[PDB]
Amino acid sequence: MNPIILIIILMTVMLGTIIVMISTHWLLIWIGFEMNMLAIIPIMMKKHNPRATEASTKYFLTQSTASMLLMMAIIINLMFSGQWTVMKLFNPMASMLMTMALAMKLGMAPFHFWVPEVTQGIPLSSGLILLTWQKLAPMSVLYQILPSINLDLILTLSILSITIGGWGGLNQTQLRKIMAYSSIAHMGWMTAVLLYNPTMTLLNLIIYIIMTSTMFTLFMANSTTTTLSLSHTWNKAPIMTILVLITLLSMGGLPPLSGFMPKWMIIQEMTKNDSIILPTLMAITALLNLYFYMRLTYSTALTMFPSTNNMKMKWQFPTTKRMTLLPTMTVLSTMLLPLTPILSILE
Amino acid sequence: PFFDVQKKLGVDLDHWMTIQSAEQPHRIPARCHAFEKEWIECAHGIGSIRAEKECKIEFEDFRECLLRQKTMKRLNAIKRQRDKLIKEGKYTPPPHHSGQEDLRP
Amino acid sequence: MWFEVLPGIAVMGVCLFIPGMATARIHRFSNGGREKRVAHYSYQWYLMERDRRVSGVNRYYVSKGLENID
Amino acid sequence: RGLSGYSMFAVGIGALLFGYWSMMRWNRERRRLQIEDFEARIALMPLLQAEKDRRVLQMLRENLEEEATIMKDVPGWKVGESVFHTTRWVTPMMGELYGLRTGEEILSSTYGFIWYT
Amino acid sequence: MSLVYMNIMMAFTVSLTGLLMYRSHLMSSLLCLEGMMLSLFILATLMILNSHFTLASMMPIILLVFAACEAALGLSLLVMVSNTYGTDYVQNLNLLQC
Amino acid sequence: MNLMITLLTNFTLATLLVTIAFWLPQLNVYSEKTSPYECGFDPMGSARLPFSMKFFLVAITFLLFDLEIALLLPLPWASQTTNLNTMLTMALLLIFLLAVSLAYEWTQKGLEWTE
Amino acid sequence: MFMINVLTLIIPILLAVAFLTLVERKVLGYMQFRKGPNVVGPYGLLQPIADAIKLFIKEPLRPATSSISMFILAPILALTLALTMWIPLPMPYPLINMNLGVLFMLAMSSLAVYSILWSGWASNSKYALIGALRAVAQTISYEVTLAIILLSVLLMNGSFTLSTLIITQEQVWLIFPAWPLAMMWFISTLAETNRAPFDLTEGESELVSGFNVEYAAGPFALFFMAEYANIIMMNIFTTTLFLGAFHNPYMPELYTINFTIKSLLLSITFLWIRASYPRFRYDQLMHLLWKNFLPLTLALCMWHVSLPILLSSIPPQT
Amino acid sequence: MMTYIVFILSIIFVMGFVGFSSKPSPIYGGLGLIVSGGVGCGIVLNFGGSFLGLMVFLIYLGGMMVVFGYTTAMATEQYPEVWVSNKVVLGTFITGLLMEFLMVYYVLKDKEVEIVFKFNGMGDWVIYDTGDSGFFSEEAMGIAALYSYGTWLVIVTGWSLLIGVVVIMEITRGN
Amino acid sequence: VAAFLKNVWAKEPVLVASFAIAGLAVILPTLSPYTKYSLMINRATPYNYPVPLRDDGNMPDVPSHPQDPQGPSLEWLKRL
Ligand SMILES: CCCCCCCCCCCCCCCCCC(=O)OC[C@H](COP(=O)([O-])OCC[N+](C)(C)C)OC(=O)CCCCCCCCCCCCCCCCC
Ligand SMILES: CCCCCCCCCCCCCCCCCC(=O)OC[C@H](COP(=O)(O)OCCN)OC(=O)CCCCCCCCCCCCCCCCC
Ligand SMILES: CCCCCCCCCCCCCCCCCC(=O)OC[C@H](COP(=O)(O)OCCN)OC(=O)CCCCCCCCCCCCCCCCC
Ligand SMILES: CCCCCCCCCCCCCCCCCC(=O)OC[C@H](COP(=O)(O)OCCN)OC(=O)CCCCCCCCCCCCCCCCC
Repeated sequence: MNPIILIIILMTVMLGTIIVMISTHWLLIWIGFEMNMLAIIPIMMKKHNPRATEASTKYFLTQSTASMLLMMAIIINLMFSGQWTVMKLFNPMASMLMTMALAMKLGMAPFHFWVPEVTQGIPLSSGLILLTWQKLAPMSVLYQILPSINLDLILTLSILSITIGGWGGLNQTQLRKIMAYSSIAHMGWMTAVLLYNPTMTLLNLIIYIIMTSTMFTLFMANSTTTTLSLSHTWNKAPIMTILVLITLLSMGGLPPLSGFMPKWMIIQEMTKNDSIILPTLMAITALLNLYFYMRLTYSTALTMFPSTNNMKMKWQFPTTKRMTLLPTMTVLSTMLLPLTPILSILE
Repeated sequence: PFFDVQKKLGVDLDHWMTIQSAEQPHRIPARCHAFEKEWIECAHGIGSIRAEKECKIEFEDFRECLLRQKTMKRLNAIKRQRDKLIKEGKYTPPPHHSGQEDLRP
Repeated sequence: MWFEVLPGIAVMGVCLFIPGMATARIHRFSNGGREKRVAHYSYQWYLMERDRRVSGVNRYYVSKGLENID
Repeated sequence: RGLSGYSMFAVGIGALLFGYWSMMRWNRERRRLQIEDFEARIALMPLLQAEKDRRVLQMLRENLEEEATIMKDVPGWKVGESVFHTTRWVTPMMGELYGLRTGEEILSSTYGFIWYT
Repeated sequence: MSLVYMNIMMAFTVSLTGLLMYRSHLMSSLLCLEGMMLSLFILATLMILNSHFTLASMMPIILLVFAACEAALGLSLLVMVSNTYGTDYVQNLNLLQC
Repeated sequence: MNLMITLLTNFTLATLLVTIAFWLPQLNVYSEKTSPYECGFDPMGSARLPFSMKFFLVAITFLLFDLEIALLLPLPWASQTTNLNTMLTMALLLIFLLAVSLAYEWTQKGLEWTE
Repeated sequence: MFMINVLTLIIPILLAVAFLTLVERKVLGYMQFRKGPNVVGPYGLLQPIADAIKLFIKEPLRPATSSISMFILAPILALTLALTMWIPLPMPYPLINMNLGVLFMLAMSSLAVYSILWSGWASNSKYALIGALRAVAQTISYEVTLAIILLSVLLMNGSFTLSTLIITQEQVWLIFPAWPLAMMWFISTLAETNRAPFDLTEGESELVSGFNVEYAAGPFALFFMAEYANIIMMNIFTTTLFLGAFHNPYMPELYTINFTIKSLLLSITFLWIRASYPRFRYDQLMHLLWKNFLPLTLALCMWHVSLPILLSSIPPQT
Repeated sequence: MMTYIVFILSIIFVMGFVGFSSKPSPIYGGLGLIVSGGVGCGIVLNFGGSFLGLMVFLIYLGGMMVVFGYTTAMATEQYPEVWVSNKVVLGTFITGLLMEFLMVYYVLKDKEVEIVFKFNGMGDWVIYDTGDSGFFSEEAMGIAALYSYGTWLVIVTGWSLLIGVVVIMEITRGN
Repeated sequence: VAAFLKNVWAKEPVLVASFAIAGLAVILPTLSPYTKYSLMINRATPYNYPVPLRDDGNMPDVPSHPQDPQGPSLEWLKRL
C-alpha cells in the first residue's frame, strides 16, 4: 500500500473511533462505526490473498449486520424518546438491539463466529488493530448506555463468551486463533463487570490492550504465526522466549503479574453486589485460558523444540524491526500489580 | 469513554440535532415542543435515577405526545362504539358529521 | 424540394400545440374562467380551502367579494 | 474558415456577463416581490389565526357534544377525559378533529395539500 | 403506535431474516442489507416527518449516504470474491475453517 | 389523487397496446422462429454466462458520486439561509471533496477500463 | 374533467411521435441527398399510420428462452415512463403542477433505464445482453453529470419547480448566463435519450438491433414510440430550462406556440446531429462525461453556488 | 379505504420485501427492491417529504442499476431462479406473504395488534398535524440546514465519501 | 509558470477552464462588496410572523405601528 494512503486510512480508523467516543448524538455514533469499518477493510486486505478477502467479507457482513441493528435501536429510541442524546435508552427493545449490535461488534459469543476466522485471515499488525483498537468504540457505547442494559442479557453474553473463548483456544495451534479466543474470553470478563463497576471494565480493557499489544508485537518481532514456529525462538532470540513466558503467564491471571489485576478487581466488584456463584464460575473457567497459555509457554520457553539447520544463518542477522514500545509494554503487562490502586484514575 | 471534547473545547458538533426543543431553522416548532421542554427542564441536573421516577409524569405526557397511543386507543373506543350503535341502529349521526352544515369561516 | 418536410413538421407542431392549449382551456373551464390555483405551499392551500369554505357552494373558485358582507 | 479563438471566447464571456447582469437585476426584483407577498401573508395571519382557533374549537366542541351521546351505555366512561396529565392546551390531532366525520372531509383535510396536483 | 410502523418494522424484520439466512449467493444478500437501509430510511423518516422535528430531516439523507457508502464497499468486496472464484457463492469462502 | 389517475392511465394504455399486439394478429408458433438470434447460426452457449464488466470500478464509484447529488441537491434551498458564509464554505467544501475524489480516481488510473 | 386533460396530453404526443418518425425519415433523407417517404400519403403524411398499422398486426414472436414476464413488462414500463414524464412540464401550465417537478423528471429518467435493461436481460440472447449492459455503461456516465448541470441551472431559479422556470427567464433566456451548462446539458440529453452519436444500445453496426433484437413488431413499437416520446419531452425540457419564452397570463397560446416552435427546432437539431456525426464507442462515451464534462460541471457548480451570493442575486424559493 | 392509502402502499412495501428477501435471483431481487423503494417513496411522500422520498427513489434506482450490472457480470448462473424455480424460494415467499396478510387480517378486524410493540389499526391519517407550515415545506428547510447547521456532519460525510473512493480503489487492486 | 500554463492549456484545456472557474468561485466572493447584501436580503425575508412585544414602558427603538419611523427599514434594498 502507498504509505500516504496507509497513513490516511489509519487516521480514518482512529477518526471513526474518536467520533464514537466524543459525540453526544446517536447518528454520529453510527457514522463513527461506519467510518471505522469502511476504513479498516483495506487494512485487512493489505496483502491481497484469498484469506484476507474471505476475512474481509466475513468482517464486512458481521459489522454491517451489527450496524443495521444499531441503527434500528437508534430509531426505536427516537420513537420512544423523541431525541438523539447518547445516554440511556428509553425502550427495552432498543436496549436489546443495541446490546446485540455491540456484542456483534465486539465478537462476544454467541456472535463470536467471526473473530478466529477474521483474525487468522489477516496479518498480525491488522489483527492487532482488530483485537485492540476495535474494542474501544463498542465499549464506549456500552459505557454510555449501562442504565438501560438488561442485566440477564449482558451477563449471559459475558459468561457465554468466557466459556466459549476458554474452550476454543484449547484446540488451536495457530497463534492468531489463540489470540482471538483469548479476546472472546476477555471481552466476557469486561462486560460481566459492566453493570457493577464500569471502572473495572475500563481497567480490564486497558490491561488487556497492553497484554495483547505485547503479544502481537512479540509475534511480529519474531515473525511467528504458528505455535510450532514460535517454538524456534529459543534458537534465534532467547530473550523473546522470556518475554512471551512472562506475558503469557500474565495473561492467564497469575499473581504477582498485572493480568491478575483486572480479574481480581472484577471479583472484588461482583462479590460486593452479592454475586458469588458468577465470578467463581468465571475464575474457574479462566483456567482454560491459562491452560492454552501454558501450552504456548511449554512449546516456547520452558522446553526447547528441535530447530532446523537454516537457523544458523539467522544467527548472523539482527532484528531491524520497529519493535515499537515492546519493552515498555512488556514491563507494563507484567510488573504493574504493585500499582493496582492506579485504577482510580479511570473513575 | 465519553471523552467530552465538545464541552472541553466549547464546540457545538452535534448538540443541535440532539433534541426537538433546540434552535430550529426558521423557528419551526416540533409537535411535542412543550412536552419535551417540560420533561428536560424537569429532569435537568437531578440525574437519571431521580429522573426516571420524579419526572415520570412529564415523560409520560411527552411519550403520549410522540406516539399518541392513548389518543388513538380512545379514538378506537369512540369509533368502535359509534360503529356498534350504527349497526344496532340506536344512534344516528348529526348533519355536521355528514357534510350539510355550512362550515365556520 | 427541402420544403416538403414542412407538412410533417407542421402536423407535429399542431400535435404539440394541442396539449398546452388543451390544459390551459381546461384550467380556465374548471375554475370559472381563470387560472388554476397553484398551491405549492401549505399557506396557499389553506387560503384555497378557506375559499372553498366561504364560497358556500363547496367550490374554491367561486369568489365572494364585498357583496357577501353587509 | 470561422473566427479566431480569442474572438469566440470574448463573445462567450460577454454573453456570460450579460446573463449575469440580467439575472442579477431580475432576482433582486423577485426577492423584493417575495418580501411583498410575505408581508401580505403576515398582515392576513391574525384574522386567519383567529378563524383557525374558532374553527378547531368548533370542531372539538362538536366532537365533544356527540361523544356524550355515543358514550352513554359504556360503563366507567369519562366524556372529554384528557389523555394528558397536564391541563395545558395541546394542539389537536387529525383524528381528534376529523374522527367522527365523513371520509371525503377526512381525505380533503389530511391528504388535500399533498395530493393537490 | 400508528399502523404504518407495523409494516415498516415488518419489512425490516423480513429483510433481516433474508440477510441473516444466506442462500449461497452473496449478491442476493447484499440486496438485503440495502433493503434494511431502505426500511430504516422510511421508518426514521416517518418518525421525523410526523413529529415535525425538522432539523433531523437532514438525518435520513445522511443515513442514505452511508447506505451506498457501505453497499459500494460490499460490491468492492464482491468483485474480489468473484475474481478468486468464478462465482460469488458464499460456500467458497470457507478457507478459514482450520 | 390526480397523479395516481395519470399513472394508471399511462400504465393502462401502455398495457392495452400490448394486449392488442399479441391477441390481434394470427400466431404461427414453431420451435425455430422463437429460437434466439446469433445472426442465423445457432448460439454457442447460453447468454446467462458471466459477461465480465470492464467498467466495474467506475460503476462502484458511481454509487458514491450519486450520493453527492443527494448532498449537493439542497443548495437552492441552502442559499436561502441567514448563516450564509458558512453555507458557502460547506458547499464549496463538498464540491471540492468530490473533485479531490475524482482527481484521486483519475491519477490512480481508476477511470480506465481493465484488459 | 381531469381524465380529458390526461387524454388531451398523451394522445397528441402519441401522434407527435408518429409524425416525428416521418419528420425523422424525411429530414434524414434530405440531408442524405435523397427524399423521404412521399408515396403513401400526400408527401408522406400517411406513412406513420402505415407503420402503426403494420407493427400491430405482425406476429409478436415471444422467444423460447425469454423470461416472459420481464419480456412483456419491459415495453409496458417503457411507454409508461415515456408518457409520464410529460406531466410536470409547464405548457405554460403543467398537467400535474409539482413543487419538485425537476426531481420527478430526474427520477423517472433513472427509472426508464430499467425498461431497456430488463428488455435486454429478459430476452435471453447474446446480442441483447451486450445491448443491455451498454445501457449500464451509458447510465453511469450521463447521470453523474445530468444532476449537477441541472443543479447549477436551478441555482438561478431558486427551486425545483418547472413552472417557476418561466418566471426565472422572464427578462433574459437562461442560456445567456448558463451556455456552458446549456451546451453540456444538450450533449447529456443526447447521451440520455440514446440518440446518435450516443446510440450505443441500439448500435446497429455493432449489435444487429441491440437490446430489442428479439422484440418483433407490436412490442418493438413500444420501444420505438417511447424513445421518440423521450426526445420530444427532452427537448421541451431543454426549452423550459434554457429557452424560456414570453408568458402572458391572459394569452397562454402565445407561450405554447413559442416554446412549441423552439422545441421543434431542438428536435430538428437532434435530427441534424443523428444525420451528421460518427457514433462513439461506449468507453469513449464514459471518458467524455467523466474526464471532460464532470470536472467542468463541478467547477460551474462551484461558480453557480458562489455567484448568486457574490452579486446579491439569490433567487427566491417562493 | 382511500384513507388507508399509506397502509396499502406499506402492504406493497412488505410484499416487495418478501419478494427480494426470499432471494430468487438478484435480477428479481433488484426488481423487488425497486418496487419496494418506489412504493416507499409514496408512503413517505404522503407525510410531507416530497424531497426526501424522490431521493430514496432516485439513489436506489442508480443503486439497482449498478447491482444489475454486477449480477449480470459476477452473480450470474445459467438458469436464474425467477420466483418459483426453487422450492425454498417459493416456500418462504408464500410464507412471508401469508404471514403479512395474516397480520393485515388481525389488524383490520380487531383495530389493534401486538407484535413486539402495540400497533393501532385505524388508518394513519389520524396522526397528522392540523396546521399549515406557511411558505416553506419544513423538511426542505431541515435538509437545507445541512449546510448552515450541519457543518460537522458535512465534514464527516464528505470525508467518508472521499475515503470510500480511496478504500474501494485500494481493495479492487489485487496486488 | 507561464510555460507550464501554456502547456496545460495546449494539452488539457478543459481542466484549465475547470481550475480557473473553481479558483474564481473560491476567491471572488471574498473580494466582492455585494456578498454582504446577500446575507442582508436573506435575513430580511419574512417567513415567520413578527411576534410583537409586550410594552413594558422603556423600548424607544421598537415601534408601535409598522408605519412608524423607528425600526428596521429596507430602503437599501429599494435603491441598491
Ligand atoms: C441547450 C441548447 C443548445 C446548446 C448548444 C448545443 C448545440 C451544439 C451541438 C453540436 C453537436 C454536438 C454533437 C455531439 C458532440 C459530442 C462531442 C463533444 O461535444 O465533446 C466535447 C468536447 C470534448 O473534447 P475532446 O474529447 O477532444 O477533449 C480532449 C480530451 N483529452 C485530451 C483528455 C483526450 O469538448 C468539451 O468537453 C467541452 C464542453 C463544453 C465546454 C464549455 C466551456 C465554457 C468556457 C469555459 C471557460 C473558458 C475560459 C477560461 C477561464 C476564464 C475565466 C474568466
Ligand atoms: C478506555 C479507553 C482507553 C484508550 C487508550 C488509548 C491509548 C492509545 C491506543 C491504544 C489502543 C491500541 C493501539 C495499538 C493498535 C495497533 C497499532 C498497529 O497495528 O500499528 C501498526 C504497526 C505495525 O508494525 P510493523 O512491524 O511496522 O508492521 C509491518 C507491516 N504491517 O505497529 C504495531 O503493530 C506495533 C504496536 C504499536 C502500538 C502499541 C503501543 C500502544 C498500545 C499499548 C499500550 C501503551 C501504554 C499507554 C496507553 C495505555 C492504554 C492502552
Ligand atoms: C412489477 C413491476 C412494476 C409493475 C407496475 C409499474 C407501475 C408504474 C411504475 C412507474 C411509476 C412509479 C411512481 C413512483 C412514485 C412517484 C411519486 C411522484 O410522482 O411524486 C411527485 C409529486 C411530488 O410533488 P410535491 O412536491 O409533493 O407537490 C405536492 C405538494 N403541494 O407527487 C405529488 O404531486 C403527490 C401526488 C400523490 C402521490 C401519491 C404517492 C405516490 C404513489 C406511488 C404509486 C406506486 C409506485 C410503484 C413503483 C413501482 C416501480 C417499479
Ligand atoms: C484552487 C482552486 C480550486 C481547485 C480545486 C477544484 C477543482 C474543480 C474542478 C474539478 C476537477 C476534478 C478533476 C481534476 C483532476 C486533476 C488531475 C489530473 O487529471 O491530472 C492529469 C492531467 C493530465 O491528464 P493525463 O495525465 O494525460 O490523463 C490521462 C488522460 N489523458 O494533468 C493536468 O491536466 C495537469 C493538472 C495540474 C495543472 C493544472 C493547472 C490549471 C491552472 C489554471 C489557472 C489557475 C487557477 C487557480 C488555481 C491554481 C492552479 C495551479
